[PDB]
Amino acid sequence: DVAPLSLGLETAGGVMTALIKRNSTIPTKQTQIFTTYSDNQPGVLIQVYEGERAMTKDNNLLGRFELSGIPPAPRGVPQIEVTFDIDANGILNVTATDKSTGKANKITITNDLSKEEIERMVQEAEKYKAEDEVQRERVKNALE
Repeated sequence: DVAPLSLGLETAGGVMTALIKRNSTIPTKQTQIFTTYSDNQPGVLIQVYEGERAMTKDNNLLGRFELSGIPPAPRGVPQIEVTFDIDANGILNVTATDKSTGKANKITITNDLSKEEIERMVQEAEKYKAEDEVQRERVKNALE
C-alpha cells in the first residue's frame, strides 16, 4: 500500500535526493530534472538508494547504472530527466533520459526489509538528523 522508505538517488557530494517520500501511497511515479556537476561531463552515474538519512553512504544501496553520451556543455547545462516508478506490486523502476539526444537507460530493482529494519532506519535518521544536515550543507540537482 505505501512506500516504507524514501527512494532517491545520489546527487553531487554523496547527497541523498529523494524522488519518492516515505509513506507515499503506491502505485506512484515522480520525475525530476537533473544536471551535470562538471564541464563537458560525458555521463551520469545513477545510484539508487532507499532510506531517510541525508547522505547516501548512510542509506541502503539498491543499484546503479550509467547514462553515457551526454553532449559537451558547461556544468549545469545538460538536462537529465530522472523518473522513479513504483508499480502496484511495489517494484521500483528508475529511468534516466538525456533531454538533448533522447538516450535513456534504466534499472528495475527486485526484492528476491522487515518492519523492525525499517523502524531502526527511521529512528536512526531522527537521532542523526543534525549530523546528517551538517554533512549535506557543506557539500543542488547536479549528478556525477
